[PDB]
Amino acid sequence: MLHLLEQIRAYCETCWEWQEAHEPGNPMPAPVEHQICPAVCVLMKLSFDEEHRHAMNELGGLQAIAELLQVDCEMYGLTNDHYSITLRRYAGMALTNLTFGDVANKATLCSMKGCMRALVAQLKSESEDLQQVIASVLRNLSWRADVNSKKTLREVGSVKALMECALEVKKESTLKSVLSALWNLSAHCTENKADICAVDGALAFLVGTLTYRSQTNTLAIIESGGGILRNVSSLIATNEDHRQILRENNCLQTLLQHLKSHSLTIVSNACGTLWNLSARNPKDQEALWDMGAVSMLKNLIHSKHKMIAMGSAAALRNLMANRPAKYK
Amino acid sequence: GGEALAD
Repeated sequence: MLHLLEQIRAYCETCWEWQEAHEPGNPMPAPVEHQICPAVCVLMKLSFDEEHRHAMNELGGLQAIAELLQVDCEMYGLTNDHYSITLRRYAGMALTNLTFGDVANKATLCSMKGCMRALVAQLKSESEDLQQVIASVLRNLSWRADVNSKKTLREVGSVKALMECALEVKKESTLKSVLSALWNLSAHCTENKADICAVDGALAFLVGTLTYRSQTNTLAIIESGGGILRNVSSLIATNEDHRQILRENNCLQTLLQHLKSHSLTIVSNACGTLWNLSARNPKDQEALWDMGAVSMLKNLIHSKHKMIAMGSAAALRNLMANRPAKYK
Repeated sequence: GGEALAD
């Protein structure tokens, strides 16, 4: 047992004293001089083992690491410093592991409102490795979040920041984390869904994910990207402007193409998106009639999968209930 | 999206 918590708690005190003296209105503490980055590197690597996590949680090691991340971001901001990014990366990684599978640690971290503002701020960072880790923290916090957690996650503007961040991400590891969090947050409330669509170029990007050539022979990004689209497609149905963006990016053809997929989540997201999209719009209804959607949906009603069986039948319901004039 | 430990 090494109490690097005490070192970090002591380091944060020095930074807080400095912040009190140097308010919004001389020499600043540097974490290289106290060996903070090697100290947090250890605490990051200890958080993988759940026995050490049990020790960390009683002592208050989540707080201390969240205090460190926060104060460093507050002081130095969006820097490209080797030491300052790595410090935050490991801090976030330890926070990813402390938040994992832990109802209490999710609730506390979210209630630490200053740290959450710092977290969201770091998505505009030029380091995509940090973006990936910050997304990973936000992903876990958005997973099975209590009322207060969900409220604060919205409060801080984490959806808009994640979606904006997602548009400029160039790595697939990063984009996987970013979309996972957005998938979670999309299921929280209707205002989150509204915010995802409110961002410019956002819906267009999400149609792109459906036909995304992955490297590394994996489907996770198409699963999560379409999974987001499915959640928000509820509010897309009542909005004509957004439907037009799906039309012009060949969304519906791809959705019907995804019904023939070997992945089971892809097919599920497709059926749920078509469920929402097949209601209330004559032209998209007629479009799907024309594309052979009715014969495609009839295959999938006898599947041993609650949400493929429901999704296909609920969508097929809407199509048959609003049959076009041509088909008579 | 689910959840996970750090990579």
